[PDB]
Amino acid sequence: ETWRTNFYYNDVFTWSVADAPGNILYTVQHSPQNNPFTAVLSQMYAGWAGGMQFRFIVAGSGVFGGRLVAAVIPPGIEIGPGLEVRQFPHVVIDARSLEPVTITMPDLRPNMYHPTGNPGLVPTLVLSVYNNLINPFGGSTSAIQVTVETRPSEDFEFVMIRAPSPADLLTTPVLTGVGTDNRWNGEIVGLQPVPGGFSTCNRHWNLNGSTYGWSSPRFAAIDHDRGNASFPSNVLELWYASAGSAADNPISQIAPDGFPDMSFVPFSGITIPTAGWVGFGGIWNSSNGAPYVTTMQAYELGFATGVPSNPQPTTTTSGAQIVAKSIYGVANGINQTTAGLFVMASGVISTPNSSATTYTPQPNRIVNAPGTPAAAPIGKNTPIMFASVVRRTGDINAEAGSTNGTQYGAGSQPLPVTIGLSLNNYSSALMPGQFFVWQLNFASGFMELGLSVDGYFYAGTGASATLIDLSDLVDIRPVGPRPSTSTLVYNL
Amino acid sequence: ETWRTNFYYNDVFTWSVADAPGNILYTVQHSPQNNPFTAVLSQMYAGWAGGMQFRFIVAGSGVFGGRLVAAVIPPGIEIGPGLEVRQFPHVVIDARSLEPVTITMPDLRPNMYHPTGNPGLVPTLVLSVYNNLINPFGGSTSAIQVTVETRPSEDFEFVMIRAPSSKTVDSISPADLLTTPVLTGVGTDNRWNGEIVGLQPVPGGFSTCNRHWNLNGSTYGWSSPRFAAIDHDRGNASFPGSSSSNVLELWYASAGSAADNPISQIAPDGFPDMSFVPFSGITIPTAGWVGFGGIWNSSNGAPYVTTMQAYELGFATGVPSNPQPTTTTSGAQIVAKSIYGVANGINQTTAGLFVMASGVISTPNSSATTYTPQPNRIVNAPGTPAAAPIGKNTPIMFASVVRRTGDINAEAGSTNGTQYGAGSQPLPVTIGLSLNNYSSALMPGQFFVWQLNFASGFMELGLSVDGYFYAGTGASATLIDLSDLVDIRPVGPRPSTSTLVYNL
Amino acid sequence: ETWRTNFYYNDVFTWSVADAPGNILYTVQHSPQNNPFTAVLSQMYAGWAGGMQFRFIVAGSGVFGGRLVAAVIPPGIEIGPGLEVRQFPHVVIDARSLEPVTITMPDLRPNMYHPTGNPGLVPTLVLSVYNNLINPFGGSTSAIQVTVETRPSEDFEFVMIRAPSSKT
Amino acid sequence: ETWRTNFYYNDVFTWSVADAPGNILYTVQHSPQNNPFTAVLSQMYAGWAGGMQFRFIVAGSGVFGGRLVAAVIPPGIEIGPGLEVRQFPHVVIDARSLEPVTITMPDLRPNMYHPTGNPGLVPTLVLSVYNNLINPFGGSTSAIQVTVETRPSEDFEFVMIRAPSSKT
Repeated sequence: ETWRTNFYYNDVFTWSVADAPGNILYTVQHSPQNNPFTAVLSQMYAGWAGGMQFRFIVAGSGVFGGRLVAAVIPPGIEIGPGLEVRQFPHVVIDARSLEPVTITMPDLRPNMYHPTGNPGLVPTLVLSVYNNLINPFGGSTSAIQVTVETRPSEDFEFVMIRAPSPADLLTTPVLTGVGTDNRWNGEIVGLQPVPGGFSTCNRHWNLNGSTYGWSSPRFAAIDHDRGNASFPSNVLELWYASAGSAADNPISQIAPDGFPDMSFVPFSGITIPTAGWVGFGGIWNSSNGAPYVTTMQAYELGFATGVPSNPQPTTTTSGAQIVAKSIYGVANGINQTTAGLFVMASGVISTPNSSATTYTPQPNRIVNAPGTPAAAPIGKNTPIMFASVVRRTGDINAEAGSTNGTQYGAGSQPLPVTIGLSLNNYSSALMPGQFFVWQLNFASGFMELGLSVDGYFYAGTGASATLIDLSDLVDIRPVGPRPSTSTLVYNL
Repeated sequence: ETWRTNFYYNDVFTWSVADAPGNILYTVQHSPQNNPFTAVLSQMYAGWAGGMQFRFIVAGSGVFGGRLVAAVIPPGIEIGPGLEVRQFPHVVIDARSLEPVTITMPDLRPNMYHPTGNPGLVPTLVLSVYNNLINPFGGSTSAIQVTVETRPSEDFEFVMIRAPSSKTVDSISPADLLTTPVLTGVGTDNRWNGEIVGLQPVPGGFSTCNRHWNLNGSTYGWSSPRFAAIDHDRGNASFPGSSSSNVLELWYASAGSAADNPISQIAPDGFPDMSFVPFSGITIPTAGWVGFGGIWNSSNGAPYVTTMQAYELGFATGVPSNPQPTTTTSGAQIVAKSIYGVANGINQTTAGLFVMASGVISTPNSSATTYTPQPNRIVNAPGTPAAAPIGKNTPIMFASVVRRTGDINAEAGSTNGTQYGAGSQPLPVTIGLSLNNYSSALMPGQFFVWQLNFASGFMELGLSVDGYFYAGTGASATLIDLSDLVDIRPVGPRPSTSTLVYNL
Repeated sequence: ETWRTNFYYNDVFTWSVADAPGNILYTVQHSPQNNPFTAVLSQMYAGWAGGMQFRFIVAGSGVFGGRLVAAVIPPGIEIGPGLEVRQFPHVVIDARSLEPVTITMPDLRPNMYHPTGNPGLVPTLVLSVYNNLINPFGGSTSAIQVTVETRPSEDFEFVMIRAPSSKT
Repeated sequence: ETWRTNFYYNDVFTWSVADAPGNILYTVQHSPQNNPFTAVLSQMYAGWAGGMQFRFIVAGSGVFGGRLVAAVIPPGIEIGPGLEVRQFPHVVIDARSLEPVTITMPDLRPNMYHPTGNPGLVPTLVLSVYNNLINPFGGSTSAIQVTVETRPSEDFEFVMIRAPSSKT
């Protein structure tokens, strides 16, 4: 048969210069899922038996040195850091070898066949360092790749016949111009590294399908019906309420669904706040649901403390207050003890003049509930945050590449990724301490993008801060779960 | 190999006492999709050849009478009602037989092997009546079942190996476009941007062009599949009266002036396709598209801060004289005019418009209203193909819950009422149709059918080649809920003249 | 040995006209307690291995119609309503058959032998409706009986002798 | 014959450090135009059948690292950016290999022979980046050239003869 006479690609792993001798680089249990074709045949069979052959190909060069060791471990032996692989019957893999080196994994079992449901006890293959990699020329190259291919052995067979992963979340449409961020609902057109770090809870799901925010994966109008509205022909109507009182929201009670999580910016008199979340709406009467036809205006929202007399920006939801104020004079003011609020969920940015500013929100402006994990740089990897263009009140005509500058809005995750995360559970597809890596194919280069357990995305930009343009993207290919301590490739 | 020695279940068909001699009951084309195991092996190969055996099992009794005929038809012969099956080499199946009857279908082909994507010319198996079934004892039993089992022949083989994830030529099919999350509460319609909560059949028929793509990668509208700002710079804005205080701003411009819109010049991107509802004075318009916004200066981009109000948008004609609703894009005027008093009026010959795309419906009071828009309110460009009922199948619109101005707190189930919107397609389906091309997936006159499984019962949903969705509701016009939906299973192409299944 | 050359009665079940296609009528796991004679000898042995042959007799008549399907399920597969018995290698039993239809149940096992106390993983035999029973004449009859018989295979044997009064 | 026992130059393509893994660097359809001598004899014949052998020479050096993968695609399968070349039966070409690497492309066809006018369905050969190229020394050198040579297989032959002045 043709499907058992040639080798086929199975997996690829990275060998670094910083790996001390005795470290394990690659491990795999005996199973039919290690071959593209037997993994397809396993649907129509209930058991299997026999060995498998592996072949390693080193994509090194003629100037490197160092060796690996590969051995097969019988069942019933614990695998851990203190494993003397150099004592088991093994083979030596050189860093600068040309011809591929093969090891054969016999099927050591106590039973007669392995059912596809519960395999039982099976051997294991381990690749560990024999002598660490060296590079006499120094430089910026410090890692090489190794590829693994498999082929069923002569005695492999299937016995009884029966009736017949987070890789799909990120696809080319998500980043080519169709997907949108989760904070401003705009086309994603860039990636913005954040060396300092940040944190986010609103509309940000992890891989356990649980979020610490107060919003749902959609953009819908904000509705709150118990608040204080007062004003001091043209006046600035002001609305505020106590945080942690929105009982009508089933997901969480800190704030109404869709409330922006930016710190409120104080402003009074003839002035325009800078870097503020602006939405269109007004006040309505809670008695009968009728809207007050004079307070339709461009209101600005946020989080603040000491609202009635001494407003002050804040970054914690514990004992805070929510503020909604109009940026321009309203037609007629209203003083009601109990009132409702209604504003569109897709915001814009406020700016006193027509010149653009830096991207928003800056890392210090995010308001998060207590108990949220933080995204901090690890190794050479840097967290990034997706940037999109957003209209500004200073100039509405400027949309992209205008001579007056460009305003970029930023979000933690693309919307489809968040929707997928909140729809299902991926806790079993990744263990802590490692990333899930995608590869991006540019017009004249490439780079890798990695997702952690908490839901943040990481890139190997290091101590840089320049925005990365996405107008040259072609397609995205999944790579697989890789350790979080390895530098991601950045070739641009 | 064990998988090629035993028979396995393929299909079942019914034989009725009302079938006249010469009728055809069951036809299948030679293909590896006729066996449970070759249908799986074909995923990892590129060609096949050889014959296949068929075994027929009759679930009858010893009291009935009658016979069938089975024959294999060579390639190149037209199949139809007037086919002399009994003159081809054939076998006879008895209605009261015990042992299964087996017929072998050899591989008659002009080539050497069949590529899996495109089989080419292949033979066909036809079942017909030889003598009509009879029931001497009478009674309520007037039909019997027949089951078909298949087994590969001794010469069957696959020839060429390929990657399991590879795709053959013309292998595209929109099976994955519609999926359970889309109609469970994640997807939204392409008119009101609210989650889908109902289906509203339209016996009258309708047409839609804005934000609506067919299965050929083209649309006749002016909006891209996305909600964003509605932007336009060249337009006239003026208000009546002398003292500008709590006055109504009105903005109008000639259609076909959206030069900066690349997809089309008919209207600014994202403009609704709703006919204008003229009104003046204190009167509040009924069933209109209302979006927040204002007016911005065309000289520097700064906005006139005093013009911010809840505006209403629509198509009309004769704007200066008197608004007149129209449903024709050619020779019309795009006009937006505020419904509430603005802080201070503005009089410019040239002025801009900036309105959000997430709109609401204006009502005079807290009373609810029928689903909007009505089929006579859609503004559509010339040349837009229409949707009309075919047989018992009727087009549908997707129903979502949408905010209304009269009561902006009534969401669902409220005693005040419940307002419903209507959309031609779910948004994910629109995006999927926009990205790719599905022209080589259906012949003109076929419906790709999805089967929806509710909590108690199931129905089927069909999709035409123009993007319209059809269902066989007959003459009913009631909304149907989806809070009971569980899963959706694809079915495949079907003739458009077959009535859809509505098992409720 | 005469005790392994003839079929003997095991159990009987009812097939009714109200059973739709796909419902399961009779299931049994591989065990020595499916034969009246093997159950006695199981007292003096500690393990067993081998197959068993099943024979089905239908107490029908010439006026009924309908068919059942019988198949053997390999170990490790869940048994329940969502099982396609019709896609496993099977045989067909007709409602008016005269000569009994026999299916052989091989011993699919991962171990050498099954201990008498805890057998471990064993195959299962399943009957299901393949076409629902019908009665053209109607009347007062709505169901028929089906009788099951077993016989040890040629390879069935007991492995190790143990004290008759011992406890597992 | 001398024209079917030696390799002759056909084409050349460039492999650079900016090529991501999975990128396709060279595609060619099976035709007699891929060899200098089958092209000239193609005038006086009407149809052909048989395979063709390809040989790749890498003009690299012992300092570079990286590998290419070549495979033959059956007819009727779409070629595009999302093609898993590494799952087809393939050969690997090294960036610092010295001896040339040869892969034989068989004539996979559904018909008897390929007419010279309309060849119909034919196989395709694809080179893809299997591990990206790396230069430890750095500097300006960022690409190497690969030369491709062809030779008719043993079963290559022309079937029907026609006047050289005819048009298809």
